[PDB]
Amino acid sequence: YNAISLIIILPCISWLFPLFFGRQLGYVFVTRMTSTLIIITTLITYYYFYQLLGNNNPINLELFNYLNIDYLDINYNFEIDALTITMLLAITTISSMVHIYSIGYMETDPHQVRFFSLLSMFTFWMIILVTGSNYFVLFVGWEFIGVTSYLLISFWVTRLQAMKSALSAVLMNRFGDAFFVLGLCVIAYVFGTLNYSTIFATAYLINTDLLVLIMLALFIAAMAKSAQFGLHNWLTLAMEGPTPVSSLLHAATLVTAGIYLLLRSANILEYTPTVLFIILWIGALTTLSAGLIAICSNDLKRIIALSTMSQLGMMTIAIGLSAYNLALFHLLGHAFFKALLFMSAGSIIHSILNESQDIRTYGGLLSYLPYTYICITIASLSLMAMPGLTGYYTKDIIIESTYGSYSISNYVVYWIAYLSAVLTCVYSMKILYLTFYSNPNNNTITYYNAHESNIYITLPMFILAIFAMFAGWILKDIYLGVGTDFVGTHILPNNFSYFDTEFSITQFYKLLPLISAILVSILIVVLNEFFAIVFNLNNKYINTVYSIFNQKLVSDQILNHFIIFKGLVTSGNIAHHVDKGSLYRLGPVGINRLLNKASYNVINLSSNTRSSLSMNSMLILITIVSLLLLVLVMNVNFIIVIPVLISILYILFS
Amino acid sequence: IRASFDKAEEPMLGDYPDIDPFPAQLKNPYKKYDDQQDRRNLEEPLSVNDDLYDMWSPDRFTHFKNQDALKYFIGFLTIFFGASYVATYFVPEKAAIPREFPYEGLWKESGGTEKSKAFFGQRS
Amino acid sequence: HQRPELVSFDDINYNDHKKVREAQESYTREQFIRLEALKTVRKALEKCYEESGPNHFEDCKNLAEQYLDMLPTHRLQGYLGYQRNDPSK
Amino acid sequence: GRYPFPKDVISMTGGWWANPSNWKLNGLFATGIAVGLALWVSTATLPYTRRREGITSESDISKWNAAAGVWRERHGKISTGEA
Amino acid sequence: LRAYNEEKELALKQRLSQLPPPGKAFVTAKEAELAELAEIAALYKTDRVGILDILLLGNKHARLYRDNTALLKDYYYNGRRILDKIPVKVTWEIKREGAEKEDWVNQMYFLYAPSLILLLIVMVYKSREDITFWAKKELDQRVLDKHPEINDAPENERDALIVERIIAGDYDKLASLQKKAT
Amino acid sequence: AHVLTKDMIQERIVALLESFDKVNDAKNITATANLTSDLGLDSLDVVEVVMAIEEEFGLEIPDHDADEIKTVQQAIDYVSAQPAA
Amino acid sequence: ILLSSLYLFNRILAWQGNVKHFYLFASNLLLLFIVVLYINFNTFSNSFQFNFELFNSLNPFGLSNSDISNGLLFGIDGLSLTFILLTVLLIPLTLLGNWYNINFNSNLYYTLVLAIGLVILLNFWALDYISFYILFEATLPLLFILIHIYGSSDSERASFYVLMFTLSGSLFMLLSIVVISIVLNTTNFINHNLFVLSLDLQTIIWLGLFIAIMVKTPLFPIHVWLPVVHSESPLAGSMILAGLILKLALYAILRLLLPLLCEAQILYTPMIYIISLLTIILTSLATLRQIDLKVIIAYSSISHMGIAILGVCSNTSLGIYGSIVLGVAHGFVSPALFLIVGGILYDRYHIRIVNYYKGLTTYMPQLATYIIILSFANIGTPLTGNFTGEFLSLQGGFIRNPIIGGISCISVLLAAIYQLKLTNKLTGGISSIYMHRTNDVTIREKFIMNILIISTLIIGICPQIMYNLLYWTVNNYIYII
Ligand SMILES: CCCCCCCCCCCCCCCCCC(=O)OC[C@H](COP(=O)(O)OCCN)OC(=O)CCCCCCCCCCCCCCCCC
Ligand SMILES: CCCCCCCCCCCC(=O)OC[C@H](COP(=O)(O)OCC[N+](C)(C)C)OC(=O)CCCCCCCCCCC
Repeated sequence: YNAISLIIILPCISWLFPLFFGRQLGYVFVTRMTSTLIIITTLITYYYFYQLLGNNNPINLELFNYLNIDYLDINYNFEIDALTITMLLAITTISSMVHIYSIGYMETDPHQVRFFSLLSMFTFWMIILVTGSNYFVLFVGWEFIGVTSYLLISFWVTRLQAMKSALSAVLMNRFGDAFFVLGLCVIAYVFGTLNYSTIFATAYLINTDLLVLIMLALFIAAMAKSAQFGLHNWLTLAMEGPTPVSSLLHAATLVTAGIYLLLRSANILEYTPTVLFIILWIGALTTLSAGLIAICSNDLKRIIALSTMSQLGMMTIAIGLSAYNLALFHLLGHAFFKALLFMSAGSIIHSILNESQDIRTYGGLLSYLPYTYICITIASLSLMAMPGLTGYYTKDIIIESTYGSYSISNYVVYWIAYLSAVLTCVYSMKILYLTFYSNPNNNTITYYNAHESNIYITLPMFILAIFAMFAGWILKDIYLGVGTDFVGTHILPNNFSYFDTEFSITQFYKLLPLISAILVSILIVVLNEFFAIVFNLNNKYINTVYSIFNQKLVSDQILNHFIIFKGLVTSGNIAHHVDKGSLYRLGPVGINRLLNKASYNVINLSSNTRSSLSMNSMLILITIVSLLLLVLVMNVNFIIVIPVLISILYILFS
Repeated sequence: IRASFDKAEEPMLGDYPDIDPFPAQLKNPYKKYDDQQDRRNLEEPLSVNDDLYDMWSPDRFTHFKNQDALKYFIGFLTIFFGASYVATYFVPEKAAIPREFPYEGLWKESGGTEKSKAFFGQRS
Repeated sequence: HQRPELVSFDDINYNDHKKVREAQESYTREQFIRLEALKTVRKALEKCYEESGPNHFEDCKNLAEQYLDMLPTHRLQGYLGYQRNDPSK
Repeated sequence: GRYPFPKDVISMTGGWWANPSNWKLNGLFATGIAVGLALWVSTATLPYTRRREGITSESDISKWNAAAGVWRERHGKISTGEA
Repeated sequence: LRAYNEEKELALKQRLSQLPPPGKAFVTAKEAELAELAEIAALYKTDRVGILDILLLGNKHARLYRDNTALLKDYYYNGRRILDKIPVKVTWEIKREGAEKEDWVNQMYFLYAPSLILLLIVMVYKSREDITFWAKKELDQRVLDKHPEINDAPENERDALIVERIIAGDYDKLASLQKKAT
Repeated sequence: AHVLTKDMIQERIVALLESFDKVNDAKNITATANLTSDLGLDSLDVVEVVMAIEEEFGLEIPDHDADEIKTVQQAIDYVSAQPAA
Repeated sequence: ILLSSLYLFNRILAWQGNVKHFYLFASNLLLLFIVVLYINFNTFSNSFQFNFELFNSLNPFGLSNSDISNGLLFGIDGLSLTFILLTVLLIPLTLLGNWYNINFNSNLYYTLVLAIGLVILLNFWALDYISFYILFEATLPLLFILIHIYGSSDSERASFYVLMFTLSGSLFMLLSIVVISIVLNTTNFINHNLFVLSLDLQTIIWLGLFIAIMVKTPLFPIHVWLPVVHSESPLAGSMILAGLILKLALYAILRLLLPLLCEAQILYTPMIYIISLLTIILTSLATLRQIDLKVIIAYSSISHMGIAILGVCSNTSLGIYGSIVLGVAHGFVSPALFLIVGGILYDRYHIRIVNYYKGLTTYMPQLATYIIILSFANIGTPLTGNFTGEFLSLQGGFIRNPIIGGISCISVLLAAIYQLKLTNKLTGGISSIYMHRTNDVTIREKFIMNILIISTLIIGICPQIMYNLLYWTVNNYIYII
């Protein structure tokens, strides 16, 4: 019994055994088998976490050599430490729940063996991603979760839009991976190694320009992974895949890898205060844009995905404050209630005969689906950081850190973050009302047939509801404790400010996000139930700004017309005008034309003549005389004869 | 015919049909086609740049013109960043001093050396 | 375990190919020994860091500095530079 | 619900609603192989497992740092920022 | 192995002669003619000669057997391709499950594939004599030859002491070889 | 799951038309009744009715096929022709 | 033996009438023989080992035991053994990939294919400039005949391209080799790093060698022959041309150029980096607008060759190791992709236009899985040898010039784009209306694809397994004072 070996090897079996034996086993056995393996992995992980809190002495597993070329020695090394165990808690819990949920949610689907193998594949490669002890193992996991995301978003292969969504995701994350490879090259050159131990051993002595180069490349990679406002577009397109896929990808593992890559690099990031600044302001932009788009969206999964985008921006702000523990705790807490939101949305969608995702097409369902209502309600109130709930202990303290941060200018971030927070309430209430309170908007047969889902759906929602009520309170001391030493990241003492953000905070700032949340939630509900005109006006200008927000701050158009379409036009220019234009001209086509004219001219040098004797005799006379005169010229000056020879060649061949 | 890059190819055809191109995505999807997914009928002529107008080409957005969308996107970024920068000026001052540390800022604990205490060393 | 005799480019006549081959192999093998020394220093540094934690900055300063010093000079460099150039002139 | 599908199309994943009639026996084989593989892996990788801290003694760490200082004094090596 | 028979062959030719060309020999899709097609095509997989006769005999017999085998192969494969039935069992049975070996399998599975496995094994064990291991051992031996007293130390102390000596001192010989650089 | 039958479609359409206030009479609504003629529905009113039908059976009628349905039987056969409704 | 084996060949031909079983057997024996040679190859020595001389004046038809060397020299070191192993792994697969689709005049076809393989294998044994050049050119007429007689509709233009472009570059290489011959009166590779020509003459000789390299690799801007030749070639031609023949140029850089013209190479490296960056970027972008499957696959090879060039000219051990590993991995994966597009799809449908193909996953799930695997291998997914080669090549390139290698890191994205754009359309969507359902991949096609995938996976998981043949090589050619 070795916990680390089992934690790695069991999801590998749950991945590969369906691909080897699916035709022989069938989806009944495959679903039950993969779910059981993931459950056992999750249990082993929880036990390891318990012991580690007992005794923070991480296990390492050191295996065969990958490369041992000149000074670069890379090994398949894995370790489970505090950071990794927090990641693994999220990954394994959400993965086991999603596996159980999919038995019910996908019961009708013909292709369940492939689907469950792919969910297990994603779990295995994400575990590899977080457990590796050097940047190479991290990159192996990084690229394989991208491959798995491509296979999942395009799971419904016959659907054109799904294939294009998958292509979007895989290509934007390959852009990130290009900058990742750049960073790895810089790291290997500067440090002679990719191991965490050596890089964190010597990073404080390193030249700062080099550290900025490395961290900038790594941050562009994480930006694409965690859908910051540069490279977000694929995140909402990923809602083409089945809902359990969205639950796994947007809560626990995929979009968190970027955050992890910044958390694992915090020791380097302490010495790069410029990129921390860029990280901070990128996150503020991301959270604002996500909230604004969410307020004007009508697709349930799209609103939940944009909420994920806002939360990732919030974690990125935390990173930029060097409150890495804060970002880590918010990652772990956000995973649970985000997974619950997505699973509850899946229930709502399956409760409609049409299976519509338009929030404008539901409207009275509180009476019909009380349990899905209560689950989605708990998740929303966790997101809104309502008192005594898991989201409170993460979101609120991250918001307050910005005010408590030593950097003066960071005060602006406070207000940005606060606006995002209230903006969050606005969309949560909007989906809460429009789904459960409003007045029925679907036709009468849907309400007759509207029922709750099976146990396979319901039980995971119950488990994650308990998590989203209790985990934050039971874990607040591990991650946000006055001197907790569990996550051992070396924060520069000048930077550390978690005490200042608690003692220096006033009542106005410590209380204003909470009161604003409560008041805005009530406000939104009452204005919807009593003054629908204020929301449903018809102003031309307001409809315009709403249209801006509804089409993702036209970003997706901007990308598709000015980069991608322009790039395809430029590729056409290169392929037709250069490759099949100029390059064939200085090639087969031009040479063929040239030789045709030249050969024609030389053979027709004596074309129209009738008497071969007379013409050939004239040629010998002309040759003799011309050679004499040419040589006379050469005796004079050889340079003067070069143009004459050029002209003679021109006469003969052209 | 319509776009600059389709026009630029006009000298490059001799005896190929000069087709006016239309993005397949914008063809109405309730008509019937031999290939419903691609919205194409058999023997239908292709534009020379057909690969940029078929269903697998990048999606086209109709609600705004591309130029106006560029205006809105730049404007959103401009107003957000300018507002944040300006707000940086009208900022309150903090009330507590940044904290300090024994041993001249623990310059020894963060590596550091007698001869090099400015590089490594806290606020003391 | 083999220990071939070391041969220098500066002593030999470039027309005995056996001596030239031995000099090339000697140069390459010495570079690989240097790489081994660098790897030893780096492994000691990793051990020191993992057992020191927050006070690695103090307890591993010598190892960190020495690893960073030997990194540029203890890599493979080939023999062609030295065989085709005579440093004296 | 369901629909017809071509029966000749053989996929390693089983194709459409693959639910073989003898699936319980095949599942017993598959679980046996899974248990064997997991236990072999867990046992074989045991010698390559170790804890992170308290594996080298303070004697080794201190003397290695001392030797590196010796090396840096033989060469002329000032410290970072030491100028 | 010797298996030829000229007596059989010169009659097999005429038994072929009655049949239509293998291109048109099944384009009806009576069953008696199809049954003879089944038998005569089944002759293709009944191997008719071994090595002792290809090596020893002459080219007239060879040319005739070659021709016969050409038409047999045409009949067998055309019946198999149109009817979907194997020409064994002897009237055109459907039993396609198994008993179908292609003419490349033996070579690729018993010569090529074992050769590739042997190459992988050889590479694995050749990688043990890699320069990195030699130079590890050589550094250790140089240290042990310069400071033999760490031999007297017990086993578990020994490796730490070699590491200490390596760290402190520059045991390479690169600069020694660079004589003319003073 | 849920499956509709020709008579269920007919009963839903008949109740739908019975609910409409612009109609001449409720008792006169037949399966082969003409909305334009028998029920005396205006040009725009039959449009409102087609829109009601699509809002009821959850489908999307194109312009060309909407204007083609003139009788109730035509509506029923159209709604039974569509798999997802 | 030779007399007896010729009798064996003659009798087999008399009785069977098809030579292909004998050729498959001979090539499998050749692979086994090379493995036996590897068993007896000493790795703790940077000297050529299995040496022999042909056409010496004392023994024109035998092996030379003379004190004067005036014949053609042959022998191997670790570098050449690597490529020889790749060659003998590939040859039987190129025979087996055309087992059923060649029907008229098949004996000549298989003879041409096997001859081309044997010529390349001998080319890797050559130990002097003239023997190398002879085996370098001898493939051109065989390829001309093979493409002209057994190629697709446009195969006449293709045969003429494959002859004329390669002759064009080779003649400038011939100028360089003649200059070396008359200036040094020696031509062999054993001691040619002992001759130091004046920097000016070095600079001149380099140009001829590099023009030949530019056409054979190929590099921008003289690459445009390769898509045509690959597209119109029969399958064995494409497999040999992409898996083996292009690797001869990388081998030529290591064997013919770097040891002799070291200083000139230092001087010329920035120009090489310009050319390679142009190759990578421009050919990757030009691939996006191609409509022929085989053309797209062919264009992919050029960009990967650019990355390999950047590695091999980086003056670092990591870069040279990455270039060699990339060459080997490309030799595994590119023939597999050519097998898919010009062997499996083309033999079922006899067409290569991308518009006709869509949604193959429905009737051919196995082929779709192969396509997905080979695509992600081709764009350098880790645990594949392609990733190791590209990553090490980019490391070396970045060290050699940080700006140029840093920009070169965009190839990850660009390759992902063109490849995944093709595979997305090939596998997804509804089955195409233009084609009828055919058989899924056969046992023979799966066997070939499985061999290639296992090879690339084995060197992707543990690239170190090549080091025992190459650790001298990664130091033999760098020029550092
Ligand atoms: C038309 C194109 C231009 C043609 C110009 C070149 C024509 C060459 C004709 C091919 C003949 C070369 C291959 C046979 C020569 C090798 C014979 C031999 O015995 O090698 C000698 C070498 C050392 O042997 P030895 O010193 O006697 O000691 C033995 C101790 N037991 O023993 C060894 O170390 C073994 C060496 C193995 C070499 C591998 C050769 C692989 C290819 C063999 C056949 C290639 C046929 C190519 C046909 C197309 C034409 C190129
Ligand atoms: C499949 C999911 C993972 C399963 C892992 C289970 C491990 C159980 C035993 C591990 C022992 C071990 O790996 O040892 C590796 C041994 C010797 O290595 P070492 O130096 O003595 O010790 C290693 C640990 N160190 C260094 C920290 C002390 O060399 C090898 O064998 C490598 C042979 C390569 C064969 C070619 C690759 C074939 C790839 C096939 C892809 C299908």
